[PDB]
Amino acid sequence: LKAWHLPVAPFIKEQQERLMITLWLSGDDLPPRVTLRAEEDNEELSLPMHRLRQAPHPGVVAWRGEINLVNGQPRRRYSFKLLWADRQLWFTPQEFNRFPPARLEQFAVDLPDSGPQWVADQVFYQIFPDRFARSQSRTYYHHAAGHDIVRKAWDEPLTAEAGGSTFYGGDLDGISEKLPYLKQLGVTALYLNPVFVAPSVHKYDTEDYRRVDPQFGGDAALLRLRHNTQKEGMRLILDGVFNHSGDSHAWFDRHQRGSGGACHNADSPWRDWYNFSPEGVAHDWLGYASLPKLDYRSSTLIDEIYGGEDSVVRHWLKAPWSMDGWRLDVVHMLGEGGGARNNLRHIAGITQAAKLERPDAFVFGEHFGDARQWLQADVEDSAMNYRGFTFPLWGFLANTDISYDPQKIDAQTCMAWMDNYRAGLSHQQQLRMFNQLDSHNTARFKSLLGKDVARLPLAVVWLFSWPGVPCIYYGDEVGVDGNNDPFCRKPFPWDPALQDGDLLDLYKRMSKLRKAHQALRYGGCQVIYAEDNVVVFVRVYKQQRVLVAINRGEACEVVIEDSPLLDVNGWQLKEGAGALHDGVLTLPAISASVWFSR
Amino acid sequence: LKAWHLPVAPFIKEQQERLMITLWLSGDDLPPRVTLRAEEDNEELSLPMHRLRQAPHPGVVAWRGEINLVNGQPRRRYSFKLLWADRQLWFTPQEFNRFPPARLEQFAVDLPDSGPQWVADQVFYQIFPDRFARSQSRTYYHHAAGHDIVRKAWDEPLTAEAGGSTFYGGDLDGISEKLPYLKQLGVTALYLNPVFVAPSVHKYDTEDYRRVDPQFGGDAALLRLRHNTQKEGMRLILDGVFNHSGDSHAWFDRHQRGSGGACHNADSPWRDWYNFSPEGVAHDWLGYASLPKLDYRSSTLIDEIYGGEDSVVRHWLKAPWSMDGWRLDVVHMLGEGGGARNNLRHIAGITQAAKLERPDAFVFGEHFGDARQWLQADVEDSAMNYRGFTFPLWGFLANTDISYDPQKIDAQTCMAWMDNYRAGLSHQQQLRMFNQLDSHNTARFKSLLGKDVARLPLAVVWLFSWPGVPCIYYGDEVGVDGNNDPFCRKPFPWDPALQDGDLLDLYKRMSKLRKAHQALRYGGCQVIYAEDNVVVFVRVYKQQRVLVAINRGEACEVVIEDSPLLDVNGWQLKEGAGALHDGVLTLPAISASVWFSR
Ligand SMILES: C[C@H]1O[C@H](O[C@H]2[C@H](O)[C@@H](O)[C@@H](O[C@@H]3[C@H](O)[C@@H](O)[C@H](O)O[C@@H]3CO)O[C@@H]2CO)[C@H](O)[C@@H](O)[C@H]1N[C@H]1C=C(CO)[C@@H](O)[C@H](O)[C@H]1O
Ligand SMILES: C[C@H]1O[C@H](O[C@H]2[C@H](O)[C@@H](O)[C@@H](O[C@@H]3[C@H](O)[C@@H](O)[C@H](O)O[C@@H]3CO)O[C@@H]2CO)[C@H](O)[C@@H](O)[C@H]1N[C@H]1C=C(CO)[C@@H](O)[C@H](O)[C@H]1O
Repeated sequence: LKAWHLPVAPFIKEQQERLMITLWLSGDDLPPRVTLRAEEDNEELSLPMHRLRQAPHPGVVAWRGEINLVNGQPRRRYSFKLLWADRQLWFTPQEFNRFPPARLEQFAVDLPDSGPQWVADQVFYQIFPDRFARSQSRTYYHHAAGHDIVRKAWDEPLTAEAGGSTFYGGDLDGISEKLPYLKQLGVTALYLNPVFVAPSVHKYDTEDYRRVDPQFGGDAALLRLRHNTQKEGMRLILDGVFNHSGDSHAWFDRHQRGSGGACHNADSPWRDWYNFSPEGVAHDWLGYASLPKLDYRSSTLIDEIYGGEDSVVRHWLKAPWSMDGWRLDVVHMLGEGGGARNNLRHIAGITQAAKLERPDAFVFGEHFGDARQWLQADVEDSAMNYRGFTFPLWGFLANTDISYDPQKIDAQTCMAWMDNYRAGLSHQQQLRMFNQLDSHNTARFKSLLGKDVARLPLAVVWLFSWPGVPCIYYGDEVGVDGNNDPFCRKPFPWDPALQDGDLLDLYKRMSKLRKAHQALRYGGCQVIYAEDNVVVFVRVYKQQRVLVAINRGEACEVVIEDSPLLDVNGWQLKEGAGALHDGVLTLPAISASVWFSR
Repeated sequence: LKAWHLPVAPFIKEQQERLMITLWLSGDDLPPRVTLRAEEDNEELSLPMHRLRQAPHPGVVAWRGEINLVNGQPRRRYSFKLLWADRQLWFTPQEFNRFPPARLEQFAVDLPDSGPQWVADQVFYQIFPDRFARSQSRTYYHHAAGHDIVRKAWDEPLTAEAGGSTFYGGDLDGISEKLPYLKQLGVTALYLNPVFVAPSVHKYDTEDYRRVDPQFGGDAALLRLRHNTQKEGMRLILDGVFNHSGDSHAWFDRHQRGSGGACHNADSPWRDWYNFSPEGVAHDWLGYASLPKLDYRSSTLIDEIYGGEDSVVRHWLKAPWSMDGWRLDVVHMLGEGGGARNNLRHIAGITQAAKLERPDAFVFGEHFGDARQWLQADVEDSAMNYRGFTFPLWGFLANTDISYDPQKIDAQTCMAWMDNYRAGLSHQQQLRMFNQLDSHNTARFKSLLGKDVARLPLAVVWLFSWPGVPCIYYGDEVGVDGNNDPFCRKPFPWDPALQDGDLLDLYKRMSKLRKAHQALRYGGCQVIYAEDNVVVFVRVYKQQRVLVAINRGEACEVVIEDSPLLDVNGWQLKEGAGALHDGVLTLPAISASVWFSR
């Protein structure tokens, strides 16, 4: 028995406050009844389906049912219950199920969708500002480090020494001046690491949430960037560091720059914004003395960060700043009493305050772990998709993982992993998952591949074609490598002699295909083949199809069975050297290929 | 490769604010390292494990690690990461995993446990008061029904006519007078259907939340029951109906008994406690005109139901009532604006208010569906376990399901279903899941079995030995049958000529074994065999073991491989006619057996 359904047209259609749902079946012993099992205000309903008279494709039977949109919550969850006289079988995002699927692992469509619809149209670029570009027209003591900061010329090797204290002097005007490069790359949106006043180079040790650090050009340079990006039709996301402050923040003031710091004054207005021993000594947070954790048990703190009208979260989302969203640093540990108590409520409060100021604000969190409980409760829009995208590819392609432990997973396991994760997410959620290969917090993926660096182009193609929004970590596109923090923060090589121009061109081309084809931005996704070295999946949107074939190993041929999803007029190869003929994929060694239908 | 771990002693031990975690492995190609992957304030940690010098059982290698209890949230989640030079493998509640388990499907132990610890020690009994017992010393118009209520003598057949309007006259003093019967049955706790003033016989159409209905004996009879149960060491749970009110409630007052009813007065104090059209006509709730839904958007309603000190939820939990908890009717749909919007927050508010009045209050909800999102967010203590217990047995034993659709599932599928569901729950949560075979809302299980009614004793034994608290639906124990509502609410047969005394005796014996053996109340649970007709599982607690074998089909023999969990001095058969000798289970047809170790 075979079945097909994706939570997108041609399988679903909205008409006059009804959501029409279509299922495809094929086989010799087809069920004489099918029930659409759909939820309405968390109650399970058994909606009848009826057999369509016309076969949508050869050998396929279509069943159709209807979800009433006038009642119920925006997220429409459903699965299919196949019924014979003596038995039943469920059809789900994870193929067939003999017992009922988890309620939170059904197909799901958000209708009406109140999420940030612009995200699916973006190509993001992540910039660590000190290391990207110095503007054309262009030392103090770091108390938490115990020594003055260090200045380095752009071509000086990056070392393990003075990791959080070494500045190459990149700034926000440098970004503005490189907008033509980024535009040519096909970037439409920027995610910046922290820019607010802070003593370190990474600035996760925030000293002032209301002022841009002068080292990066201060307030005027961020305003210029907001103007220049808007002018070029680009989105701009700031790093929101609300789990903790820096220990030079005036609220805390460990090195006693002034008065009323919480660290040394029991009567400080911010004393209950932090955690102290019974004797009144400030607790460190996880060995990090420089990053004291904020205590969201305090109502006055909640008001400062997100609760009030001029809270921090809302401040940078209104004029004159008008930023497009927040990436939430340490989204999973923020909470009360020194740990994650009530974490979900505080993340939801942040997101709600952001959307109050700016309805289409994009709020997404740094989740190295499993983000599904956060996303299934709608406390944020999206997550940095380490568990659903990054680590599956680190395993399948680079034989390693979050802990840099060895991994040996084949194609079957990789795609079971990736499909299981997104089964927990609505289609609209899947399309805005923040996908990337590495970050300021990981070793460079090019490094992790080691002897198999020839696989790097496969990951780039995958980055732009899996459901979700792709994010390029600055320098990835010209071949920058290096180990984990501090060595993943190399200065960008603007000398073309030091750039991998062939890799740059592949990024450019992939962004071109994504902008050109609706299925790469809105489409459903069906894995058609996954065995050993080869993954084949199709993106599906209305009548259009995008086929992707990835082969991590030696040259091979793969027979692709007849699928009603592949029943098109014909295929046009757009990228890669693969070839498709009469159901046979001829795949060169270490290759990825992309076809468009018709 | 083989592995063993249960989230209970002998596998875990608390010592000086550390939780020691032990894993058992066996095989020819054992991993040279194992990492305890444990979460602390939602951050994933890689805690090293070390090989113990002594083999706990023959051919078994033990690895040990430590979770620090001084930091982190009460729920301690963990899994095991087996490591070879080139590869890894995860060990989870659902056996081995090739890619990381879901964060919410790991092993989990609540330490410190602030849940209701008395629940695991209980045997519950559910009473529908009109139909249980009439007290020794012993008609109006039902507006929502359109006709006067009906009186029936105890021996008159139950019919489909006047379903919610027919009274056999059972009352709360009748319950008091049958406490000796219930005590002999081994009942320690009562769950009552609604008792507050209401026109119908089931009383889910609440008219006054502050008064016991006089038909059941009014306030004085409930007080006598609270006294008599307390005297006999029994717990008492009331039905909390907070999703909706009755349409004769004074807040709503459809039939205009007085003034200021919301239904007909736009200026009523309760107008925004319900949903009206733009023209001011009261919306029905799901076809039910008699059950208008409460709008928790209203702050004044929140205060009435749970927010204030003398809210309804807290009112019956303090003196003089001092009830032990609430069963929450329609827990999944309660919310704002006419649907389930913000359902999770309002259920959490109810539970919090209950525990504020009474720290060990037990609050659990009626979940016909998948309750895991509710339980994984701790918004209630437990759920009526239809998805994790009831419907798996309806499938495996009675070939049917929630929708009375045909089911054909074998033992493998049944136990995959039951084990997958509880993998989402901590051990402490698993032990208080509210397990039963049928209710006032389902057909009687004895009926559902049809031609296979000889399987009924298997379900009873299972009811008392699966993790969770068992609940007997009144009359189940003497063989009462019948179809779904109204026919599942038969008057209890106190004539012994009409009772199945052999079935009654089995219930009595099973409650005796549960009270006698710690593993049936606190123990972990490991499925040892599940194939076709036969399920074999072991409850495990410290050095004690309870083995259970269930055979739904013909007589057979099953070979039970050597397990370090079964390595005991010997086994004593306590119930059933099964026999265990040199690893061979001889199982009679349609049988369940229970052994105690040593
Ligand atoms: C002192 C450090 O501050 C920064 O790191 C913070 C920051 O809030 C965030 O990057 C956080 O990162 C991750 C996740 O929260 C975790 O889920 C995941 O398991 O681990 C990630 C990285 O740990 O980590 C810090 C808060 O926990 C800054 O980015 C760092 O560079 C740190 N600065 C120092 C630190 C060292 C040695 O620890 C130096 O080598 C480094 O070069 C400096 O920049
Ligand atoms: C009018 C009815 O009131 C009661 O039923 C309510 C009640 O709040 C609760 O029992 C609820 O039950 C279940 C769950 O909430 C659902 O998750 C699940 O899918 O379905 C369950 C049962 O529907 O159902 C009602 C609120 O939805 C009372 O128990 C019932 O007996 C009803 N009273 C009438 C109804 C009919 C025909 O509908 C008569 O045959 C019956 O004998 C009467 O008592």
